[PDB]
Amino acid sequence: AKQSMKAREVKRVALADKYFAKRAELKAIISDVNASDEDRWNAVLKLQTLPRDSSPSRQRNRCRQTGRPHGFLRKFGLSRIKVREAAMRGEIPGLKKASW
Amino acid sequence: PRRRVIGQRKILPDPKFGSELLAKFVNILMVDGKKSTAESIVYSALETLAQRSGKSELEAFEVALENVRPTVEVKSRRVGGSTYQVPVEVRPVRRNALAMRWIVEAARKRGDKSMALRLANELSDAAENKGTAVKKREDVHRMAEANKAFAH
Amino acid sequence: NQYYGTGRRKSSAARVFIKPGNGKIVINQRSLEQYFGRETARMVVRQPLELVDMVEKLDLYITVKGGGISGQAGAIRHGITRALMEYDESLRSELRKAGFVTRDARQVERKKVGLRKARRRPQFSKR
Amino acid sequence: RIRIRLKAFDHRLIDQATAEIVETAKRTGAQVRGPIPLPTRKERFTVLISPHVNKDARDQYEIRTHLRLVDIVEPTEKTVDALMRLDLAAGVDVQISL
Amino acid sequence: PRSLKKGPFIDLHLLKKVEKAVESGDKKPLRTWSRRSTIFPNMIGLTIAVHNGRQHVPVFVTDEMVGHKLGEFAPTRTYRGHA
Amino acid sequence: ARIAGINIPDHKHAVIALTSIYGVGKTRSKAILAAAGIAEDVKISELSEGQIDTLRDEVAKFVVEGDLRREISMSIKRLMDLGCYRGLRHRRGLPVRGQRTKTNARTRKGPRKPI
RNA sequence: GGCCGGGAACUCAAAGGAGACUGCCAGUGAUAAACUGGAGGAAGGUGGGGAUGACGUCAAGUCAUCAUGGCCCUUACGACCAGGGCUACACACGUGCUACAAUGGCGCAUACAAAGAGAAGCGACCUCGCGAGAGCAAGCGGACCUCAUAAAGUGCGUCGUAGUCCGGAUUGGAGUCUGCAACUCGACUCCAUGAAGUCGGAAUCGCUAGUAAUCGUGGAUCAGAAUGCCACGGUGAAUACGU
Ligand SMILES: [Mg+2]
Ligand SMILES: [Mg+2]
Ligand SMILES: [Mg+2]
Ligand SMILES: [Mg+2]
Ligand SMILES: [Mg+2]
Ligand SMILES: [Mg+2]
Ligand SMILES: [Mg+2]
Ligand SMILES: [Mg+2]
Ligand SMILES: [Mg+2]
Ligand SMILES: [Mg+2]
Ligand SMILES: [Mg+2]
Ligand SMILES: [Mg+2]
Ligand SMILES: [Mg+2]
Ligand SMILES: [Mg+2]
Ligand SMILES: [Mg+2]
Ligand SMILES: [Mg+2]
Repeated sequence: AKQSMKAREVKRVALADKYFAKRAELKAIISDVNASDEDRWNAVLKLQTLPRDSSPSRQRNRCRQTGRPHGFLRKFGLSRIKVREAAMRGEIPGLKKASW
Repeated sequence: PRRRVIGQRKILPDPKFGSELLAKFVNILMVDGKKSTAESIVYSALETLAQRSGKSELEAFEVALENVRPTVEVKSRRVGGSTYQVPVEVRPVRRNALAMRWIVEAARKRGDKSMALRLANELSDAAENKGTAVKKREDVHRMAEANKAFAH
Repeated sequence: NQYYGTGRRKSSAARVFIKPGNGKIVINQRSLEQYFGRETARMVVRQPLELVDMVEKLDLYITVKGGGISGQAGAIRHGITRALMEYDESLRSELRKAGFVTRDARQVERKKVGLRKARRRPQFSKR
Repeated sequence: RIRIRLKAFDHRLIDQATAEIVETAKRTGAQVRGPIPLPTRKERFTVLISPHVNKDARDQYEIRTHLRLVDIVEPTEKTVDALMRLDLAAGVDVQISL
Repeated sequence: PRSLKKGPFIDLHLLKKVEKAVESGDKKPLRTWSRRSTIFPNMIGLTIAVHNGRQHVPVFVTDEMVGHKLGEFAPTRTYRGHA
Repeated sequence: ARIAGINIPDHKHAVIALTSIYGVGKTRSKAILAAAGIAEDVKISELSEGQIDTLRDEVAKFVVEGDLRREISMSIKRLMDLGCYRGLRHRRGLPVRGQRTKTNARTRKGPRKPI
């Protein structure tokens, strides 16, 4: 894909793992049942302050080589085309054509 | 088919009568692969008919069977746009198949409350030539009677 | 001594023990009628011992696993026939002539890519 | 008492590894139970083989994982020390627990 | 929708603007792009121009509008009819 | 068999018959009978005036018939008068709950209107 | 309570072997190739299923997976952000799901599978809630723990042919969960409502056996979002004279 998309993905990963702990603590405060609704209101208002790119839900899986955003497989980290290409040359250990 | 390779497949006897023909009837009556329902239905109907007749299930079923089975049918044969209706004989196994199929299809089209009652009433009627199945047999016989000029 | 037998059918496997006795039949620590509510299964189980007529002259201890109802009944047939062979060899031709000895190898076919089922195809239109 | 679990994508390599492990353990003096074969794992994948459209053209692939267990009873202090130093072949995952 | 134990949802900048407007008299209409923000009773009598995608539609908050969201009063599709 | 202003059948069981009230479903009917000690499979025909009175008093605990119609009418009128998205969808006679419109949507549009 | 002591017989697991070869018998045949039948055997003539696609055709599809000749833009045809749209709606077609019921709907009780996944994960037990769920919290990197009671079936009772105790579209009210954020535009729960539909014109599709038909279960994608796709078992038919 375009280089811009790859840059955006890298930046999103950086922001997410930079703000992970603070997001965790604020979300833990909000999710609690034994608390003060004023504290919950303050925590809600504070959670919006962070940049939107710090959410892990803002990241899209992509091929490690080409950047294709469709057809991903979590086990290998590649889309279908590159999986087949590499697998046909014996570069993925233990993988072979199936028949049963 | 073009090859003529098939043979014939084995059929199991019925549960509590030791008859193959009743098993074939149950198979004809079965839907969706639910054989237990069909066998219970046919058993109930046969029991009711035996009670209302007194002979047995076996020969009562047989007597209804001679009254519906055919003896000659027609086959089409295209010549020049129209078709010859050539009459040909029927093998006994096909006689039984056609009789059972006509019986079941006639019984399925009725207005009683249960399928067992439908089947019992229809087959009791057919035992003495009053149902729609015997009417279909008569129509087939008449149509085969008309076109015997082409029976070589 | 107990005579052993093993039967397999569809996805069901059964093991059978036969000894001299007064006609008791036990399946999975239950009676014959308790295990199989279906009558066809009962005649299926009892066919072999009835062909040779040692129903009340033997005692049968059977267990089953896997599959459904008819598969378990067929496995029971196979096991009892093999145990009867192991108990007496003069009966082999008699049970072979009835088809009891052949092992039924019919399995379920796999689903194939592009088809709704093993053989059913999707609906096709010319235009 | 020792549990040892071996994992491999290929059965020949893991069989040779199990043989050398059990022979080394037995030459020390301890007794062995096994090897016991655990169920093999099969993982399957199905992918499209065309860059664009053509839905019904696909390939199917399989990965197999073989796993076996060996038990060491009455271990000697020399047995375990010879056990770590065996340096099993690459491609075989070894787990040792006590 | 929004779980009861979490309360409503409002935007901090919008809340700040609303308070600063209310405490200083009924000023000019307030431009906003926040359409996911629910309506509070403090908003009654105000005029808020909500973005719809291309322009800013003025909404005059009344007592009946409390509870819903702003975007409900700014349609985003234009349709007159067919043929 | 004269409850809340309607005639209910007499050849039916209690639970089935009581659903004829606009505002009473199966669960509410079961709860109503369970609060008055009448067996579910007992017809309206075999009941004494005291029993019908007890049923009427139980049914009076709920909003039924004309009041429910007035409620629904007032709510839908409120929606149409606000001018919200749901109000416009009510005005237009089009799906309200985000269903697809390119096709289907016949139970809300009606029979096809050709060109 | 295979629960314990125990046993390596049995199911099973996974490595290594045997086995099926027109091998034997009879007949036809041109002594040939081969064909029809029989014995033994778990299996008989390619036992069943999958993988495996010759030389080429259609200037067939893909410059948006990627790679690349030539052309084109460079304060923009490149870059960043918020909001919206891809979800519209007089209409026409393709592929599906659910029905129009008594071989059925509903209530109570009880049998029998296979295959698969699990660490920013699967999550028991106990308590609260009618419910989706919430609180506390073992075990598991797994033939050990969790997912996770299989459904159709069976026995008993009711409904007795009615647009119904069939059908579940649309609509109102009150909520749960994921997620910064459910208006446009998520899934799910509860109460209320109860539309067309009584088997479908001219036409037209699939299937030769564990197949069609019917009943359930799992996985990839995935914060959440399957009636689609890819897999797994239960029950289990009719017919093939012929070209
Ligand atoms: Mg690039
Ligand atoms: Mg995503
Ligand atoms: Mg596993
Ligand atoms: Mg033979
Ligand atoms: Mg032979
Ligand atoms: Mg072209
Ligand atoms: Mg081309
Ligand atoms: Mg083109
Ligand atoms: Mg292009
Ligand atoms: Mg944007
Ligand atoms: Mg689209
Ligand atoms: Mg219903
Ligand atoms: Mg009807
Ligand atoms: Mg309801
Ligand atoms: Mg074929
Ligand atoms: Mg299946």
